[PDB]
Amino acid sequence: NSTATLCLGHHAVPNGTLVKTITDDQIEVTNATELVQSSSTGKICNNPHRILDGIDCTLIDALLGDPHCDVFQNETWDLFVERSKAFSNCYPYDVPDYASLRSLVASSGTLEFITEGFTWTGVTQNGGSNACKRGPGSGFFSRLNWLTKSGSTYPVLNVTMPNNDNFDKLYIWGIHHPSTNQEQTSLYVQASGRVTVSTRRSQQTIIPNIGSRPWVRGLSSRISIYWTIVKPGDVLVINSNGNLIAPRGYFKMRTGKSSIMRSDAPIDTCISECITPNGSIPNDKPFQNVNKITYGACPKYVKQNTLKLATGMRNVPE
Amino acid sequence: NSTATLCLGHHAVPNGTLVKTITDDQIEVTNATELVQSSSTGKICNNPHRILDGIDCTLIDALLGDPHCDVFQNETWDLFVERSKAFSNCYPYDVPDYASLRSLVASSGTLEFITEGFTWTGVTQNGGSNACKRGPGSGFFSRLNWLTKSGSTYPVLNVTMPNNDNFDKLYIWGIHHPSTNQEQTSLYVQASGRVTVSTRRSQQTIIPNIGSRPWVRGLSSRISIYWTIVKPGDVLVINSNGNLIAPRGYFKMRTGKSSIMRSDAPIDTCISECITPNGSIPNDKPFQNVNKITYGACPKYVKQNTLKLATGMRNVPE
Amino acid sequence: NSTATLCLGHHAVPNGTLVKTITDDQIEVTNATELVQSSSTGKICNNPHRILDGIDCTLIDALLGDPHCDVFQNETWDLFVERSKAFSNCYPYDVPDYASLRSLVASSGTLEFITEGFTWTGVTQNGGSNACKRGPGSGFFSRLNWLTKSGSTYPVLNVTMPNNDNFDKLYIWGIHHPSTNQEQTSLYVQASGRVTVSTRRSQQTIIPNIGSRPWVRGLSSRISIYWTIVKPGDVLVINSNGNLIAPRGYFKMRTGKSSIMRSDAPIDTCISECITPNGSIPNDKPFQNVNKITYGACPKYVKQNTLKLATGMRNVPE
Amino acid sequence: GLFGAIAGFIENGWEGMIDGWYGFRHQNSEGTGQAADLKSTQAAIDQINGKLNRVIEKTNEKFHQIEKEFSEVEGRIQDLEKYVEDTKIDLWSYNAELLVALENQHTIDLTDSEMNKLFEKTRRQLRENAEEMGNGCFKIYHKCDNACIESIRNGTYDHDVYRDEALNNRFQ
Amino acid sequence: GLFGAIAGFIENGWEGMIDGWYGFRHQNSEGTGQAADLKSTQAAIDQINGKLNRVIEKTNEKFHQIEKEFSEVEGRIQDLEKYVEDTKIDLWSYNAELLVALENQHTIDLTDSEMNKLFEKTRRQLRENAEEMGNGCFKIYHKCDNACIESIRNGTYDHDVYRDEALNNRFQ
Amino acid sequence: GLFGAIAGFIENGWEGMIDGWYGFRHQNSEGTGQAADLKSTQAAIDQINGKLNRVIEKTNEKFHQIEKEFSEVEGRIQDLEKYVEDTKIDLWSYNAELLVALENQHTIDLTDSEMNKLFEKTRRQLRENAEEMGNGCFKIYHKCDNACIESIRNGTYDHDVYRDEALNNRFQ
Ligand SMILES: *[C@@H]1O[C@H](CO)[C@@H](O[C@@H]2O[C@H](CO)[C@@H](O[C@@H]3O[C@H](CO[C@H]4O[C@H](CO)[C@@H](O)[C@H](O)[C@@H]4O)[C@@H](O)[C@H](O[C@H]4O[C@H](CO)[C@@H](O)[C@H](O)[C@@H]4O)[C@@H]3O)[C@H](O)[C@H]2NC(C)=O)[C@H](O)[C@H]1NC(C)=O
Ligand SMILES: *[C@@H]1O[C@H](CO)[C@@H](O[C@@H]2O[C@H](CO)[C@@H](O[C@@H]3O[C@H](CO[C@H]4O[C@H](CO)[C@@H](O)[C@H](O)[C@@H]4O)[C@@H](O)[C@H](O[C@H]4O[C@H](CO)[C@@H](O)[C@H](O)[C@@H]4O)[C@@H]3O)[C@H](O)[C@H]2NC(C)=O)[C@H](O)[C@H]1NC(C)=O
Ligand SMILES: *[C@@H]1O[C@H](CO)[C@@H](O[C@@H]2O[C@H](CO)[C@@H](O[C@@H]3O[C@H](CO[C@H]4O[C@H](CO)[C@@H](O)[C@H](O)[C@@H]4O)[C@@H](O)[C@H](O[C@H]4O[C@H](CO)[C@@H](O)[C@H](O)[C@@H]4O)[C@@H]3O)[C@H](O)[C@H]2NC(C)=O)[C@H](O)[C@H]1NC(C)=O
Ligand SMILES: *[C@@H]1O[C@H](CO)[C@@H](O[C@@H]2O[C@H](CO)[C@@H](O)[C@H](O)[C@H]2NC(C)=O)[C@H](O)[C@H]1NC(C)=O
Ligand SMILES: *[C@@H]1O[C@H](CO)[C@@H](O[C@@H]2O[C@H](CO)[C@@H](O)[C@H](O)[C@H]2NC(C)=O)[C@H](O)[C@H]1NC(C)=O
Ligand SMILES: *[C@@H]1O[C@H](CO)[C@@H](O[C@@H]2O[C@H](CO)[C@@H](O)[C@H](O)[C@H]2NC(C)=O)[C@H](O)[C@H]1NC(C)=O
Ligand SMILES: *[C@@H]1O[C@H](CO)[C@@H](O[C@@H]2O[C@H](CO)[C@@H](O)[C@H](O)[C@H]2NC(C)=O)[C@H](O)[C@H]1NC(C)=O
Ligand SMILES: *[C@@H]1O[C@H](CO)[C@@H](O[C@@H]2O[C@H](CO)[C@@H](O)[C@H](O)[C@H]2NC(C)=O)[C@H](O)[C@H]1NC(C)=O
Ligand SMILES: *[C@@H]1O[C@H](CO)[C@@H](O[C@@H]2O[C@H](CO)[C@@H](O)[C@H](O)[C@H]2NC(C)=O)[C@H](O)[C@H]1NC(C)=O
Ligand SMILES: *[C@@H]1O[C@H](CO)[C@@H](O)[C@H](O)[C@H]1NC(C)=O
Ligand SMILES: *[C@@H]1O[C@H](CO)[C@@H](O)[C@H](O)[C@H]1NC(C)=O
Ligand SMILES: *[C@@H]1O[C@H](CO)[C@@H](O)[C@H](O)[C@H]1NC(C)=O
Ligand SMILES: *[C@@H]1O[C@H](CO)[C@@H](O)[C@H](O)[C@H]1NC(C)=O
Ligand SMILES: *[C@@H]1O[C@H](CO)[C@@H](O)[C@H](O)[C@H]1NC(C)=O
Ligand SMILES: *[C@@H]1O[C@H](CO)[C@@H](O)[C@H](O)[C@H]1NC(C)=O
Ligand SMILES: *[C@@H]1O[C@H](CO)[C@@H](O)[C@H](O)[C@H]1NC(C)=O
Ligand SMILES: *[C@@H]1O[C@H](CO)[C@@H](O)[C@H](O)[C@H]1NC(C)=O
Ligand SMILES: *[C@@H]1O[C@H](CO)[C@@H](O)[C@H](O)[C@H]1NC(C)=O
Repeated sequence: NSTATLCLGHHAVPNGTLVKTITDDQIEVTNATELVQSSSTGKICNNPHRILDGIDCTLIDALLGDPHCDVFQNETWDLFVERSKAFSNCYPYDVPDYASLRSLVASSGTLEFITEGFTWTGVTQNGGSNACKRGPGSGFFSRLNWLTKSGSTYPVLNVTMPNNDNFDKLYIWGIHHPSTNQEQTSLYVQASGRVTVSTRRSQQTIIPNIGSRPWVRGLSSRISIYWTIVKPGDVLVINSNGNLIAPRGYFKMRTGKSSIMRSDAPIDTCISECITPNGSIPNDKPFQNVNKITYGACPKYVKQNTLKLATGMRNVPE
Repeated sequence: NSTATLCLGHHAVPNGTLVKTITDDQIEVTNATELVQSSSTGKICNNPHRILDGIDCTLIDALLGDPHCDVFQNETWDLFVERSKAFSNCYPYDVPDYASLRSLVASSGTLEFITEGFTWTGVTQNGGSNACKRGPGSGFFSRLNWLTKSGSTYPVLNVTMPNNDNFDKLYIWGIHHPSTNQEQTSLYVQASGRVTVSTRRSQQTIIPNIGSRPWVRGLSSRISIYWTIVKPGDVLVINSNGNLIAPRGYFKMRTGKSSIMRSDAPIDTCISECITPNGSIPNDKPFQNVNKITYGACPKYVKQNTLKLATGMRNVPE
Repeated sequence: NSTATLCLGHHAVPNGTLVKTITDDQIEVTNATELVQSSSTGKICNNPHRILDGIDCTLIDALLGDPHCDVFQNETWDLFVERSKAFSNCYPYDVPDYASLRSLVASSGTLEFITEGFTWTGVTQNGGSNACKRGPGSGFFSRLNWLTKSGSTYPVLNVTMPNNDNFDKLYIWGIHHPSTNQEQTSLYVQASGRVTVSTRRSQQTIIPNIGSRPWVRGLSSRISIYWTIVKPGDVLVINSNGNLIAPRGYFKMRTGKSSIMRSDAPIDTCISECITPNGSIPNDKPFQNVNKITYGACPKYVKQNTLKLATGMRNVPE
Repeated sequence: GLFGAIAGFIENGWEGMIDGWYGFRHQNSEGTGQAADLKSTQAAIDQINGKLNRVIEKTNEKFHQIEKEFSEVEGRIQDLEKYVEDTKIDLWSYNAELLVALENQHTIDLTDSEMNKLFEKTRRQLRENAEEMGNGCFKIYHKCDNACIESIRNGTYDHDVYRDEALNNRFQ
Repeated sequence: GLFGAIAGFIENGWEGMIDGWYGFRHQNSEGTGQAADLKSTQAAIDQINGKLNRVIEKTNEKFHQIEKEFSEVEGRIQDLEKYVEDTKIDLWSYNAELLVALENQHTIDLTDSEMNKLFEKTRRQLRENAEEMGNGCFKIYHKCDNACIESIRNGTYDHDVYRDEALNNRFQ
Repeated sequence: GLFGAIAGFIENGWEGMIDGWYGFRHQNSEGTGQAADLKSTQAAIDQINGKLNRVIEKTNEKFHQIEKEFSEVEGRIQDLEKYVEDTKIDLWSYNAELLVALENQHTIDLTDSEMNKLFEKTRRQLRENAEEMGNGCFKIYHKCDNACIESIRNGTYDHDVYRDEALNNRFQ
């Protein structure tokens, strides 16, 4: 022959991948990549964050000083893990504005407690109750003080405490709601109590409420739990004439990366930066479909289950 | 001739449509389609949802048992429609946290009320008032009980009620704020009242407030309305020594698609899946400019009034 | 020669600009434009809005009528500017729901106060206190009235005031929390007080709380501040038997463009439409990186610091 | 508008064309004619209908939500609710604008691309017997009848039968 | 970058060009020259200015909003407000990034498309007297003067006057 | 799909090609061959890898947030929190969909553009010795050996050596 031939073309594969475009919803390409992470290992790995396992203790129980929560003293964390089997085993209580206090303590990241010297003259300290057994005998919370009458009288308590340091202070106190009107005059001789806790910019006053309630762990009385924050330069004053659950000191307040999360996944010894209640997931893909509750450098939650990005040309087989 | 000619071209129309692009803001195409629905029929159609017309009754009035709201007993709905001409014609009252209770009852979708047997020993039941006439005589709400003194004394009421079923229970109760200090000792001999309603996880205590108020329907006293939710396994306890508006049973709580909406559009017999206060609108277009309050499979609300999508080529007339 | 040559080409510049595209992150073009404003002049200019400089007064102080805030009477604004050096120099007080009242008054835009004629029979008006000196002698707030006992008795105050106009009325009142139990019976002979303020649709009742508090400006007592809104056709009623800080009239409520902002930038005489705490910024660019707190026709806040839009072709130098 | 066919070297459109979107129009030794091209018309229509079905497909279904109209003045919570609502509306209107802006540009470009593809294919069919006149027409240098054009319309033009006389007519 | 004209078979740009964005440069039998092309320059400039006016147009106007900086620690409401604010900022920064990313790509592509359109039009003008040398230049096979190039620049080249001598110069 | 090379006048792909994405395949006077083209392959791969690195780059880092799962029924605040969460999720899923939809279209178009660029460059190399057959192949009108094709593959084809015999073979 006196001629030639030169043809051009591209490459193809026996089986491609289906992707979506602006016009067509199913087009075949030679290759694609996945962009949505849809699985978890099932374990919570403990690097490079600091994980604290709240085995049977909630955060408020470990804060108030429950008897079976005595290993969570002066602890620190980057993520508190609350299990679903957690229970309380002390005096029955209740916290008005529970979520506020839980999120306030969780985001601080410390249970460091400094003991201050209060002076309650005319009353008897260290009250106990058989519903909060600490060992072989009766007891109470470890960070609270139960003040009762001394012999035959209960004077008007008036105390003060300044803040000369350069950090905030968190005080936890409470009030005692009795069951009957005879339990009142046998613990605090006045037929009605009152608690006033004040700073130079705020005030809180509580009055107890006598009444019968369902039996919880053997009692029909209750305890209400309140808190106060004292900023530098300020000064705290406490005034009362009955039904006072006094504090013993103050927790320190911090600021940073710290949170709380409910999950029942076991804890392992990997390295991972994103944590979900289902476990830790790798964050090499931009999106995620595991859980909407996340902690750390995580992907973003989407409703889709698969999103494929084409990384080749169109597959036109022979 | 010894040649030919073959020319190519496209089609055009006498009048096109102006659309926006990335660069140009007004370009002419041969055809376009509209993407924003901007009108409503004016009527509310009653398929395939269940619409309940609250002619003169609000939801809280039909819940408490107003005399002129006695046709809304044991009713169910998928969308409650509240008119603007609605009024109350019974004892004057007020609900602290009104929006919470309204949205809690609306999202449940039932007014089914089961009657339970309470035993109030030592008091007189079924109190009435000429401000809530039921027929020719005096009456009260149909789901509440007004307890007064029996002869010369008013003992301390203490009652209990367990929950052995497998659903939540909703209890509605209240307290009575008198006008003077002589109206107190003539209905409840104690010079001060108190109401405590408790579960194994919560407690609420109210104290009445004596004082004069503006005349509404002929009275200067008031009634405050509170609620409680009892979960399975729990138990409700009520304690009081005056000023108690007692319950008669419990409403049942459900979960699903149900809501409430304020509108004055009449009701018709069409088929439509999206409902707005202006009426029902078709949902074949992806966007909408009628109202931002919607119920059902609706489009999305945008601020624009017209968005045209080109469905042809560029129109270049002769 | 018997031929020619005609070549085509484009233009280039010695130094281009680097922009980002879909594929490449650094490509060179012949020109670009900046889209993020990242600086402010430092001054707050006073056109075309109305700026009011709260030199040493906060909004609540200028509302209640502090002695050193007496130039902010009957004032109007479009943006209130609160400095950080502001202090109070009158009777110590506290507002429950402080943010609600601050945002309610700020968004109305007026301090116009109409004086109404109240009649308090049996009490002594115009009480003073050396902690709120007005000139050379003792005084009080300018919009409140301190009622005390008259000689040897303090009757039950019961007053009414209708609203026959066609606008809302805002009433500011309060209650006085004493320090001891002897300061009570020497100002209001009853050993306990109570304040009830009512409309035809609402009610508020407060009880004072006796107790000691930190010394602020020489006192240990306090004042709590509450408010009420009366709509047209309604009627206000006040009932009390002790501890009443009465009102003197009502503020008028409006609706429009008005707000409040904390900043320490000085005020100048320019023309500008967008205001940030750092000063006013021009709004010719679509985005902004100065502050997320803005007032007026402003750009939008983004996290990026530079976003360049290409306005030329690709630069391929010789 | 990127390929320069529509509104480019094609001056204007034909209003006597009602069969398809693109077509032919020949001037011969017996008289004028006109036809359409179903291939490109169907290609463009399929792409545009696919895009339309992509955008108008339904996604939203909400039943119980927050309060969005109020009758009194309360404070922090109401302000936060109004802020949330306004942010959502402002973020959806922007998407609504940008989507239409992008899709109109792409639609115009693809309808301009189909015309250039048809032209280039026709040019490759008449291998070396025709010359382009620059305004959309081709000049053929041999003698066709109505049975010659129909072969260039349905893809059966055999250029080896007319090549010699075309080469003699266009080079000498 | 899709059409392969700029940074493609056109090696590099000209820095002596200050009149327009695209132009010509001829080498003749009397000396070199240079010019510009206002048509394509104005087309590209109009499109880019339209896009610029599209993006920078003003839409935002807000007066009273929520609190975004706090001095104490309260709880649920403050956490919700900070969450709302952060969500809004994170959703607007993404739009700000994507818009610029898309528009830069489109601008580069349209400026590359104008050059190819000008080249193809010039090729269609010199019907069959010129040959493309592959690097952007055309070789003309007859003798032009400065009055021949100006006719290819303003659209009046009459190829029927030079066709015979070009055909004799380029085929023999 | 805008340029009409892949799935256009190129019928189908080659499955015996494992070196690169684009290549040649010649039929000569001594036997068949096959090769690849590293230039276009590397161009396309660099662009696609750049886009991939653009999308998968990490941005999110959040530590303390709001409550998103509740166990009891409270009221306004919980409803507002659920509304905020749902709005955020619905606004991010839309972005996730649109980004992939746009990028797949652009990737397909750029991989179709590289093939057309390679074809046009090859056509400009064989100046006037070859003719396009319309299906991707070129017909060369002189006699090459394996040392002639390798010169068209690495850019050293000197058309002035074969021009006269090609002109004599293809015009007579
Ligand atoms: C106001 O009204 C309330 C409501 O009725 C009254 O309270 C109840 O009060 C009684 C008083 O004792 C409570 O009784 C005790 O109940 C315990 C609960 O055990 C329960 O659980 C077991 C299984 O764990 C069940 O088998 C059992 O049926 C119960 O359901 C019992 O364990 C107690 O027995 C213990 O102590 C007494 C001595 O006090 C011994 O004689 C017994 O043998 C036994 O050892 C006891 O019977 C009851 O639980 C309360 N119910 C609720 C729902 O709270 C208030 O008393 C009333 N107020 C006044 C002032 O009258
Ligand atoms: C503390 O302060 C408050 C405020 O002043 C006092 O309350 C007012 O109390 C009086 C007491 O009776 C109320 O009076 C009654 O007003 C009714 C309202 O009718 C109104 O509406 C009609 C039109 O519908 C108007 O024409 C009329 O002017 C009123 O505006 C009257 O209808 C009543 O008349 C009925 O009963 C009396 C018997 O009690 C008959 O003699 C009359 O003829 C008539 O049939 C009556 O006059 C008044 O409405 C209250 N005002 C408000 C704003 O609440 C408290 O009394 C005071 N507390 C104490 C302990 O003193
Ligand atoms: C319940 O418990 C509280 C807490 O302790 C008691 O309150 C304190 O009460 C006392 C009572 O007077 C207050 O004392 C006064 O303090 C003033 C504060 O000055 C302070 O500031 C200066 C600098 O500005 C410091 O130098 C100084 O040390 C203080 O820190 C003093 O200025 C007062 O002096 C004035 O008046 C008295 C007469 O009363 C004169 O004799 C003095 O010379 C002087 O002129 C005075 O000393 C004290 O501030 C309160 N502290 C707090 C934190 O509130 C309650 O009294 C108690 N309740 C009952 C019923 O006992
Ligand atoms: C991650 O954990 C969540 C929490 O359980 C899982 O969510 C649920 O899925 C089950 C079964 O589909 C449902 O019955 C629950 O109602 C879901 N809970 C929700 C949505 O809160 C989720 O499926 C887990 N994901 C993976 C990948 O294991
Ligand atoms: C749907 O109903 C709403 C509710 O009335 C209408 O909204 C108002 O429009 C009027 C007149 O333009 C204004 O005076 C009101 O202030 C608007 N109310 C708002 C915005 O809440 C709306 O116009 C109706 N839409 C249609 C298409 O009829
Ligand atoms: C505008 O003002 C704000 C308020 O101060 C400035 O914000 C801060 O920047 C400094 C230094 O970078 C930080 O220490 C602060 O923590 C920042 N405060 C914030 C973020 O609330 C901001 O830098 C100013 N902007 C300009 C352009 O001057
Ligand atoms: C394409 O169109 C041509 C029109 O010329 C069709 O046919 C010719 O076909 C008729 C049918 O019998 C014959 O009589 C002629 O001799 C044919 N002429 C030529 C020049 O071939 C042809 O069949 C059509 N092809 C298809 C596939 O539709
Ligand atoms: C295009 O440019 C040409 C430059 O050659 C213009 O003109 C020629 O026009 C002059 C003007 O009188 C005559 O003297 C020459 O004889 C013309 N030469 C040819 C070859 O035509 C021409 O006028 C310009 N056209 C437009 C529309 O601007
Ligand atoms: C391009 O490929 C050709 C293959 O033909 C290379 O070379 C020829 O080079 C060999 C090497 O010595 C010589 O013996 C031949 O005579 C050459 N033939 C021709 C027709 O030139 C060439 O070197 C390659 N060029 C590059 C830059 O890689
Ligand atoms: C799918 O592709 C893989 C890898 O290319 C190959 O091994 C397998 O045989 C293919 N299967 C089918 C059914 O094409
Ligand atoms: C498809 O792409 C992935 C990465 O995106 C790569 O690992 C894989 O090898 C590719 N497939 C083939 C057949 O090369
Ligand atoms: C906890 O810390 C405080 C101060 O840091 C210290 O006084 C106390 O002894 C510590 N308690 C325990 C159990 O470590
Ligand atoms: C507009 O278009 C319609 C339908 O094509 C036609 O009937 C009408 O005459 C046109 N009007 C004008 C003014 O072009
Ligand atoms: C324009 O498109 C609509 C549907 O998008 C169609 O109903 C209408 O017939 C079209 N216009 C013409 C003239 O065909
Ligand atoms: C409402 O329902 C309850 C239980 O379902 C029933 O006992 C009662 O009679 C019903 N009342 C009416 C009016 O239907
Ligand atoms: C940068 O560009 C400017 C303006 O074009 C010019 O004056 C300057 O010399 C250039 N500098 C460099 C280093 O290219
Ligand atoms: C670049 O563009 C800006 C406006 O976008 C313009 O002011 C400037 O002159 C341009 N640069 C040059 C070199 O023309
Ligand atoms: C404030 O305004 C009221 C009514 O507008 C008026 O009675 C009063 O005198 C004014 N006071 C001052 C100081 O302008």
